[PDB]
This record gives sequence, C-alpha cells and structure tokens, in this order.
Amino acid sequence: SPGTPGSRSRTPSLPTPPTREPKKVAVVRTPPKSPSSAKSRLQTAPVPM
Amino acid sequence: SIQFVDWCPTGFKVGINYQPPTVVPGGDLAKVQRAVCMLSNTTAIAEAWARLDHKFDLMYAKRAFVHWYVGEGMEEGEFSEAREDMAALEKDYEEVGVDSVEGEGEEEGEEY
Repeated sequence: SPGTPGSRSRTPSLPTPPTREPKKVAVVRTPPKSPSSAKSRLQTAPVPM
Repeated sequence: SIQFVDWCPTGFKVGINYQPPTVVPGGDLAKVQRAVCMLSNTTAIAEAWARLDHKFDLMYAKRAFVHWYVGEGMEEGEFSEAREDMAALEKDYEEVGVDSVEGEGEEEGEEY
C-alpha cells in the first residue's frame, strides 16, 4: 500500500496576493510649544495715599 | 531763656501745703522737709504728638491691623474722623506758639 493515505487533506493552492511590510514608520512632526508661565506673581498696592 | 510763649502776660500758679512727702515701705525716695509738684502746659509736646500721628499714618497707609477694628462695628471713616481731629490740634498748637504775629510777608532794613 501507498504509505501516505487518501484519508488526508490534499487542498490545492491559490493565487495569494503580494506581501505588504509589517510596519509603516512614516515620519513624525515635532509637537508645538509656547513658554511656561510664572505662577507666583508681582502685585499692586491694595492701599492708596 | 526758659522760653514762655511771647504773648504770655501771666503764666504761674502757686499752692502750698504743710504736709511733706511721706515714705512708703519698699519706697525709693529720701525723707525730706520739703517738696514740689509741677504741671506745665507747653507747645513742645505737640511734636511728640506728631511722632504718634506719623506712627498712625504709616500703618493706616498699609491698612495694617485695620480689620481688628472694623469687625467691632466702627468704620474706616471712624479712623479718618479721629485722624482729621489730630490735624486740627497739630495746627492749633502751632497757632498758640505764634509770637502774636498775624502778618503775611516780611520786611527789611538798610544794610551793606
């Protein structure tokens, strides 16, 4: 007997489309900034002359 | 040179008692046959009242400690009412120092 039987899957292969890469790695842009504000402040005179 | 006001026509008052000063235990005076109390009314104290009125101003300009008083039910108008009264006084103590002058300008002689 043939030692690899017919009981076994013989599914024939297909036209699979071409392979895309795993990762894009497109270029980044820096995020924007404005400068930090002082939190403790200068104050005016509460009392006049 | 113990300067009285220039206007002064009279400016002394006398009073005389036979009892001397008395010694108290723990006391600091010597035992003496005679003594003098003196009360002087004078224009000079008025500058010491400008010291105190300047000591008022310098805090009031900062409303320093002011809140301790408003909450008692009197006003910041009630400081300035009493402050304006110190100014009427300062300005009248000046007036009773005046050498009976009630003039406006000054006048000069002939010099070389």
